[PDB]
Amino acid sequence: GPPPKLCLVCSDEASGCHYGVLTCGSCKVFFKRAVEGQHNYLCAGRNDCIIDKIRRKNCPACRYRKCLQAGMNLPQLTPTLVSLLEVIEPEVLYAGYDSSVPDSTWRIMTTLNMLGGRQMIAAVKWAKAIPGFRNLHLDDQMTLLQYSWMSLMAFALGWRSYRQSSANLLCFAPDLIINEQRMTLPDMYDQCKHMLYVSSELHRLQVSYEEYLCMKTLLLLSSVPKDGLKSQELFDEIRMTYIKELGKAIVKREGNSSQNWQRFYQLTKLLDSMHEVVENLLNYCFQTFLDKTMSIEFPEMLAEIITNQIPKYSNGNIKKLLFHQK
Amino acid sequence: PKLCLVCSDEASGCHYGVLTCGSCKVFFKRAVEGQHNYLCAGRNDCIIDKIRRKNCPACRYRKCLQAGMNLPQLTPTLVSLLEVIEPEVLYAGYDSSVPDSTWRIMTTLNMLGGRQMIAAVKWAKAIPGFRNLHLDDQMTLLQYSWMSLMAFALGWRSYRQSSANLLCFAPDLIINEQRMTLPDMYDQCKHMLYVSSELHRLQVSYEEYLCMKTLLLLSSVPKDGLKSQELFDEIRMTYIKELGKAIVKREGNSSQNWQRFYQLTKLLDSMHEVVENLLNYCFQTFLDKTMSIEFPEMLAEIITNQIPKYSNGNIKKLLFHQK
Amino acid sequence: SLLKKLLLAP
DNA sequence: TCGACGGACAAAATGTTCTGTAC
DNA sequence: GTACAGAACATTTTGTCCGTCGA
Ligand SMILES: C[C@H](NC(=O)C(C)(F)F)[C@H](Oc1ccc2c(cnn2-c2cccc(C(=O)N[C@@H]3CCOC3)c2)c1)c1ccc2c(c1)OCCO2
Ligand SMILES: C[C@H](NC(=O)C(C)(F)F)[C@H](Oc1ccc2c(cnn2-c2cccc(C(=O)N[C@@H]3CCOC3)c2)c1)c1ccc2c(c1)OCCO2
Ligand SMILES: [Zn+2]
Ligand SMILES: [Zn+2]
Ligand SMILES: [Zn+2]
Ligand SMILES: [Zn+2]
Repeated sequence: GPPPKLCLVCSDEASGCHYGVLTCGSCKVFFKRAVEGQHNYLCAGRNDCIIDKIRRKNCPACRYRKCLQAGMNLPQLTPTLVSLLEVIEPEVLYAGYDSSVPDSTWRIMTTLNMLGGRQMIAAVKWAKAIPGFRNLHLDDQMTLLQYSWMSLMAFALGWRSYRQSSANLLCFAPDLIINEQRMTLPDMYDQCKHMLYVSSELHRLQVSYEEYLCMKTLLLLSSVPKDGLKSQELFDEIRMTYIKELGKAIVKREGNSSQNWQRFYQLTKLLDSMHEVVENLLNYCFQTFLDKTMSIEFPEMLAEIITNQIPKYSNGNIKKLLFHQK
Repeated sequence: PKLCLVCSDEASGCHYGVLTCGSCKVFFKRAVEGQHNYLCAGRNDCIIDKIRRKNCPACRYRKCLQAGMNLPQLTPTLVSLLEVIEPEVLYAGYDSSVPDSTWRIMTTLNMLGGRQMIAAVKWAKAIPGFRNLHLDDQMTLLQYSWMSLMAFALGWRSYRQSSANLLCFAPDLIINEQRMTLPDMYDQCKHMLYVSSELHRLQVSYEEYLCMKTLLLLSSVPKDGLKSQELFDEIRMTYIKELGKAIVKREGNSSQNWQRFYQLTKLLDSMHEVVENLLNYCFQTFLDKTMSIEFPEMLAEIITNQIPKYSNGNIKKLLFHQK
Repeated sequence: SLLKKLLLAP
C-alpha cells in the first residue's frame, strides 16, 4: 500500500490536490472560508505559529498565512543569528505610572522619557550582545546608538503596540497605555500618530517575529556619519550579514521563489520609511527638549544623547542608508 | 468598568475565585473536567484578549490558573439630503482575463476616476447651499478638493468592503498586495491605504463620512479669498455643526463626543498632506514622457489648471487644528 | 561620558 | 435581595461526506 | 473509472441565558 500523502499546511493526511496545493479536507474548506468570509484574523503569538493536526484550530491568522505560503489560490540545535537576537531581546519594563492620579501631558511625557531612558540602557546591553557590534570601534558604537536610538525605540514600541493592542493603542508599558482619552490630550496626538504608523505598517504587513528581530538589528545599522565610520569596512560586512539574515527569515515565512522578493521589497521599503518616522519623531522631541516653557523631564542618559545630536542633524553630517531610492 | 482578569472582556462576576467574564468561567470549568492536552502553537505567552481568547486554549488555561482559578420624520435633516445625493458606485471596466500591468491599471483607474470626477460635480451641484455660491467659486472648490474627495470616497469604500489592508477602487478593480508591488504602484497606493486605515482605526459612521466629505469639498480656498467668502464661511460652519450632530448620534458622553470631534477633525486636516503627496505623483506621471499613461480629458483639464495654482501658492488649505 | 561608561563596563 | 454555580441552550468555528463534472 | 470543487450535513469548540440555592 502507498505511503500516505501529507497536507503541505497541517501535516495531516491529504485528501488530494486542492486549490493547486496537496491539502487535506479540513484545510481546503478553511481556505475557501477565509477568502470568501472576509476576516481580519489576528495572531495571539508572533505570526509564526506551528500549524499541525493538533494546532490547526489554534491560529487562523497563521493557518490562513500558511495556505498562501504553500501556494493556494482560486536537528535544529545549531544556533542561527536570529535565534541569538530572540534570546537577547530586552525585557518589558514598567513605566511606574500612578494610575490612581489624574492624567496630564506633563506627567505622561515625563514618565515616558524617564522610562525611555531605562529602555535605552537595555538597548545598549542589547547592542553589545549583537554578534560583531563590540568588534567595531568605541566611537562607532557610540555613534550608531546616538543616531539610531529613536529607530530602535519606535520600532520596538510599534511591535509591542501591534501585538498587545491589535495596533489600536500605543503600548509604552503594561501600566502606561496611551488610550483614545490620553491621545486627545494637549501636544499628544501628533507625536502618537507617528509611533502608530510603525504599528499600523507592521499590522498591514503581518511581520513575523524573526523578520522583526532582523529589521530591528538593521535599524541600529541604518544611520552613519556622512563621511563614514572609524571601522567602516567592518560596518559594511556586519550590515550585509543582517540583510542576508533578513532574507533567510523571509525564506521560511514565504516558502516561494517570487513571493520571497515581493516580501523583501515591502520589509526593506518599511525600513526606509523608518527614517522619515524618526525624522518627524526627533523634530518634536528636540523642539520639546529646547522648549523651556513646556519644561518636561528627560533623564540624565537621554538628555546627553539629545544635546549631542541636535547640531549633527542640522549639520547634514548624517548619511541615512536606503534600500530602494538610493 | 469591571474587567476579566483573563480575557479583559467585561467581567460578569467572581467566578471560581477570580473576577472573570462568563465565557472564561465555563472555559475554565470545561478545561479542568475535560482532561485535555492543550498544546500551544507559539511560545506559551500568547495574548489572551476578547478577540484572541478562542485562539490559544493552552495559554488561556494557563492564564486562568495564574489569576488564581480553582474548584413624523417628514422634515428632512441636512445629513438625510447628503445620503440621497451620494454618488453610485461605478465600474472600471477592467478585463481580468489579461495579465496585469502598471500602465493598464493606472490608465483604467484614470478613466474611471474621470467619470467619478463628473459624478462629484453633480453631487456638489446638489449640496445644500453649495449651488448658492458664486459659479467661479463652485468650480474653484471642486478643482481644489478633487483628489481629497476621490481619496476619501475610495478610502471609505476600502474600509467598508473589507478593512484597511487593500484598495477597493471599483467592484471589478481591487488593488491587492501582488498588484501593489507592480512598478511605480506601491508609493501611490500607500497614501490611499492610509485613508482607509484611519477610517478603520476610528470606526467612522456613514452619517459621519457624509459630513466629512462635504467638509473636504469646503477644505481648500483661494489665498486671495473666495468671491462668496461671506456665504462660504457660513456654509462651512453649518457642516461642521452637522458633523457634530452625527457624532452625537453615537456614544453620547460629553468628553467622548469632544474627543471624537478632535480625532475626526484631525483626519480632515491630515487629508491635506495625503492629497499633497497623492498629487506630487499624479503630476509627475501626467508630465512623464516614458510611462505614457493616458488620463481622461475630464481629469487632464483639472491637472493642467492645478499645477500652476500649486506653484504660485494661491491655495489656502483650511485647518481645524492649526498646530 | 555617561553613554561611554555604559559601553566600557562589562 | 444578591451573587455564584452549573445545566441547558445557542452561536461560532471547524471538519466530513455526497454530488456534479471534467478527464 | 479517478480526482476535484462546492454544497450539505456533521462535529467540535466556545459563549449565553436561567433556575437553584446559600448568604
Ligand atoms: C524621548 C521621547 N520624548 C519625546 O519625544 C517627547 C514627546 F517628550 F518630546 C520619548 O520617546 C520614547 C520612545 C519609545 C519609548 C519610550 C518609552 N518606552 N518606549 C519604548 C516602548 C517599548 C519598547 C521600547 C524599546 O526601545 N525597547 C527595547 C530597547 C531596544 O530594543 C527593544 C521603548 C519613550 C517619548 C515620550 C513621550 C511621548 C512620546 C515619545 O511620543 C508620544 C507622546 O509621548
Ligand atoms: C488621478 C489618479 N492618478 C494618479 O495619481 C496616477 C497614478 F496616474 F499618477 C487616480 O486617482 C483616482 C482616485 C480615486 C479614484 C480613481 C478611480 N476611482 N476612484 C474612486 C473610487 C471610489 C470613489 C470615488 C469617488 O470619488 N466617489 C464619489 C464621487 C464624488 O463623491 C464621491 C473615486 C482614481 C489614480 C489612478 C491610479 C492609481 C492611483 C490613483 O493610486 C494608486 C496607483 O494607481
Ligand atoms: Zn490540512
Ligand atoms: Zn499565529
Ligand atoms: Zn474572560
Ligand atoms: Zn499559546
